[PDB]
This record gives sequence, structure tokens and C-alpha cells, in this order.
Amino acid sequence: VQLVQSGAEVKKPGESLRISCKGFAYSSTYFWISWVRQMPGKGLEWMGRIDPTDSYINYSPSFQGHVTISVDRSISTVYLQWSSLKASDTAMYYCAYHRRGHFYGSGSAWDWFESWGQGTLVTVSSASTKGPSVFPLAPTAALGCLVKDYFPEPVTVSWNSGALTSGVHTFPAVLQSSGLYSLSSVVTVPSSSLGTQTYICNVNHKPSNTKVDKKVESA
Amino acid sequence: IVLTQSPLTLSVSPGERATLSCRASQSVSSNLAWYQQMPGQAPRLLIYGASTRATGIPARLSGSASGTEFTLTISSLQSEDFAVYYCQQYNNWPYTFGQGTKLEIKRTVAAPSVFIFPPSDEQLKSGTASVVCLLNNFYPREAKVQWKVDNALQSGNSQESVTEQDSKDSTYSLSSTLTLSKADYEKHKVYACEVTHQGLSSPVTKSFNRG
Amino acid sequence: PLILRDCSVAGWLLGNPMCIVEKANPANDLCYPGNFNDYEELKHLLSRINHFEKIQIIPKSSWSDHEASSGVSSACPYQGTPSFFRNVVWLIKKNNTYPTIKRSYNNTNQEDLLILWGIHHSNDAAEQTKLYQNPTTYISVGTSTLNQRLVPKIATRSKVNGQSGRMDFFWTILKPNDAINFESNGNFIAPEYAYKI
Ligand SMILES: *[C@@H]1O[C@H](CO)[C@@H](O)[C@H](O)[C@H]1NC(C)=O
Ligand SMILES: *[C@@H]1O[C@H](CO)[C@@H](O)[C@H](O)[C@H]1NC(C)=O
Repeated sequence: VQLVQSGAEVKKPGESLRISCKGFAYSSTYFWISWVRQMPGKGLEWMGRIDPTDSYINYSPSFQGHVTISVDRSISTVYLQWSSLKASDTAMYYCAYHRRGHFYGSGSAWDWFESWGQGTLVTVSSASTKGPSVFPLAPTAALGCLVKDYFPEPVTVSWNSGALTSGVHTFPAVLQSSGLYSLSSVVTVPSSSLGTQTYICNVNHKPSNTKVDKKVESA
Repeated sequence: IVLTQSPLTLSVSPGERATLSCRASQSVSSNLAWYQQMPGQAPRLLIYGASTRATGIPARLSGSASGTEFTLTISSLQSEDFAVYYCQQYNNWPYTFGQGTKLEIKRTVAAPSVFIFPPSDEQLKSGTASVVCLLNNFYPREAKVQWKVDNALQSGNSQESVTEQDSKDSTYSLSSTLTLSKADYEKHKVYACEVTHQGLSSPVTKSFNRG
Repeated sequence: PLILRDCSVAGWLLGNPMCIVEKANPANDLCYPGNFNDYEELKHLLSRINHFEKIQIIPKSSWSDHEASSGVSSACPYQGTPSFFRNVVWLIKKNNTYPTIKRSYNNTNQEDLLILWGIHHSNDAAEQTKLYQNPTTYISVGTSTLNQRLVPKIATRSKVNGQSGRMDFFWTILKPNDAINFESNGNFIAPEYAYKI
């Protein structure tokens, strides 16, 4: 089997959300599709499981009420659903395949997760889409551009259109008080190369259609 | 059921041997697995039934059990092996996992390169001011970035960010942002970040005066 | 050199709780009354016993959504409590529901394995609903050698050992790397213990 899940989602508290997971149209037989949640930095959490066949479902004692697993056996796809999302619900969501009720040897179980989906990132903040501001960090010399106050993740920063990749560090974004992200991208080049060579950081933030080139200054 | 993994972080030279532990609150009686996860990616099975390797998995990943003490062992660390390691019990549902064990690459100490950046005029013209301290290619990850403004130690008004360990020298980089209103920035003349790290002789301060 | 008591071979393998050579009419036999299907062929198979290890195949603990500990009768007694055969499991409904069961075992033991299960012929729509909730049940056991699918015959037969229903038991040999599949929404007597060969 090969599980594929729907794309990434950004939503505000109180909104409905239904992510999806297909890729198991034939199996044999008796198999569970489970939902696993993984919070930024934390370990992993089993939410529940479903048999796509006879639509039998077990929920974790931690999630029975919050969420709803479901199957449309027609198109052979499983759904995770919420009624009213919450900033807490912000996580990576995997679906995972394992065998239903198979045993072997001397009573041990055949119930480990055999196959995973790629992940579906779900984010709940909730500010609104806001494009970033792009500031020079002016100068073995070091220079950067600083990508401030945006939403949602992510941005992509390149330098000189990608012809420069040696010595570049794009730091993970950090959440601020405002619920907005700030990011820093820096690069080191020989000191003896300023004034001559042009340094431009290209910044992309598709959700707000931000496409910005900044010349990074000097003296 | 509760699985407690141990340790959470573990620094180990390439070539050597790592020993991850996981302990169960109850009996899972050998119904336990080990997955490996890398950044952005799903976990991939390594061990099932506590002892059996999955297909593809080399023989240097070993697994043993003493009733409730489960042991993963990786020998001859190649770079391919540095990631996060979870244990899971599938003895009964709700299936539970460990909290993780991050396996860090170990290298000889390396002292940071320290840079400091003034706010751009462009950013001031708005009305907010960001001063940035950059620490470059160091190891170990423990370093202390202290903001001093007019000698006065600052506190609770900066934010740090660290890169993931590097792939081609196993170092780290970090950036700290001191964020002040455009106001409160003019009433001050010197801005400095003092860095204290292991690979440094004494602390190291970079600094600048406005104009 | 192998010798029984006042257990029969059947009562023996199923593991009657009141427990070559057996007495032609033993005291303890099938607690619950019924028939042990394919009896004598099994007996012929069992005078060639070179190896015989009892091993577990599906833990009684692993029944989460059915009521395991309840398959007990005033007919299979042990220390003046109602009991039942040890080696199998008489699964009863839980919270007035009985979800279909889908279990499955793969024989990975290098050896042939002797597996034993059964079906409960309850005696009226009463006992049926009380014990399993679903009015219309089946049982479905399968390998690559066997295909069984059995409906319960609901009738009130003459009382034997206090019981107007009956229990039919079946058995099979499972070859190495063959899997057996169970599917049942009631009246299943589920294996817990099987035998090596
Ligand atoms: C037991 O059955 C009742 C009947 O509807 C249901 O309300 C209840 O949630 C059930 N409890 C469990 C633990 O399934
Ligand atoms: C039983 O397990 C073995 C070993 O894992 C496997 O090769 C075999 O195909 C399995 N049998 C069935 C019927 O699935």
C-alpha cells in the first residue's frame, strides 16, 4: 500500500476541517487505517482507527468527542473531521496502515504500523494572511536579510536566484507575541568581495503573493 | 500505558555505538516497535516484535527485551543514522509511543563567529527596531547570547533561533533578535551582544554605536 | 505410554476444567453437551504423537470489544463456580452489542498445529439475544485447506447436564506459513490455545 493525504491547511478557531487520506483501494484483508497526530516538537499520538471495509471505528479515550473518522467506501478514502478547530489542534497529521487482528508465533500481535502517509500540516492561529517585510542586514564577511511579520508559514529565501548556496543559513521562523513569524537568512562570503559582487535575497511567500528582491547594502 | 524513553538527547561520535532505552509502565509482552523519523518526514519502521528487523534494515540495528526494559542498539554510526527514534507498543489500543530520543552528531569543539547587525533605516522608517546577533558554525549547541544595551543587561525581550546540525561539518548556527520599539532605541547609544560559549577563551562581545 | 483418567480425549484437548489409553466411558467429557466433529479421524491422527506442545495463539486478553470472561456455565463447574473449557473462549456480547469479529493467525512455528474451535447452538431467540444480541449470526473459518461457514441451529433439545442447547466443536491441522481466518458475529467458540505437532 501507499498512502497519500490531502494538502496542507490553515484555518481559524471554530471552522470545520476535513482532511483526507487515500491509497489503499485493495488490501487483504482485515486492515486498520489509523490517525496519528504529531505536535511541533512533541512525540506522537494515536487518535483512532477504522476498517474501510465494514466501517468499524475505534477512537482513543483522548479524542472520542473532539474528532470524527469516517470512510466513503465508494472512492476508497478515509476522512478525519473536526467541527470547531482550535489553536491546540495545530499539528502534523499522518494516516497509517496496519493489519486488523492478525496474530502469529506464540500469541504476539501483527499490529505495528507498516506504511505511512507523507503528512498533512494543519495550522490554526488565528491571525490572518499578512505578507512579510524584507530588511537588509548590512555588513570573511557576513550579511543577511530579515523577513519580518508574516503569516502563514512558510517563506522561501534564496540568494542571487540560487546561484549562491555556499555558506547560507536560513534560520527556522519564530512565533512572536503578535502570532506572526519572523525569519532570518544570512550568508558569509570573502570580505574581499563586497563592492564588486551584487548580493540579492529573493523572498517568496505565496499565500500573500509576496515576491520580493532586496539588494543587500554596505557602507 | 506509558512508554518512557531514555535519554532524550544523546551525542555520539560517528563510528561508535548508541544505546537507546524505552521502559513500559505495564506489560506489553514484546509487542513493541521502533521507528525512525527525519525532519518533515513520516516515521519508518525499524524493529517489530522488539527483536526482528524490518526489510532493508542493516544488521547494526539490534533490539532486545527484558520483559519491560526494551533496548535499541545502533553500532558503527553512519551519517544515515542520525535522526529521532521512537518506540511504540501495539500490545493494545490506545497505541502509545515514547517521547523521542534525538541522536546528535559528535565532533571536536568549535567556537562561534560573532556578528552583530544594526536595524536598517528602512525598518526604522516604519517604527520598529531589530538588532541581530549571529553566531556562526559552532559546537556544542550550548552557547549563551546576552544582550547588553548601554552596559545594562537586557532580559525577556529577545528571541533565538538555531539551525539543525549541519550535514557537512556537523555544526550549528544561531541568530538572536533583540526587538525594541523605534522609540526606546534612540534613548540609547551602545548595542552589544556578549556571547559565552565553551570553545571560547573568554566571553566575546560585538557592538556598535548609532550613526 | 500415554494415559488418561475420567477425561475423554475430547474433554482433554478442549481442556475440561475437571482435569493409546482412555476408559471406554469416562466421567468428564464435554461439559456443555454437543458433538465433537470429525472425532475418530482425529483419534487416528493422535496415535502418531511424536511432539505435542500446547502454545497460545490468541490471548484471551486481546478481546477488547466483546465480553470474554462470562462464557461460563452451571454445567462446566470448577470449585463450585461456573466455568468452561480452558483452551477455548466462549465470547459473549458487551454493552448490548456484538461487533463482527475478524481475527487471524499465521503459523510461523516451523510445525503443524492443531487448532480447535466451536459453535454454540443456543436453544431459543431468547438465549440468542441475551448472549449475542444479533438474531441472525454465522461463523466463518478458513485456510487454504479448509472453508467452513456455519449457521447456528436454534432449537431446544433434550436437557443434558442442565442444558437445552448444544456446542459443536471442530479441529484442523495448520501447516507452517498457512494462515487461518475467523469471522463471526455471534455464537463463536474462539480458540485460545492450540497444540504443536
Ligand atoms: C454503551 O451503549 C450505550 C447505548 O447507546 C451508549 O450510549 C454508550 O456510549 C456505550 N458505551 C460504550 C463505552 O461504548
Ligand atoms: C506467514 O508469515 C511468513 C513470514 O513472515 C510469510 O512469509 C507468509 O507469507 C505468511 N503467510 C501468509 C499466509 O500470509
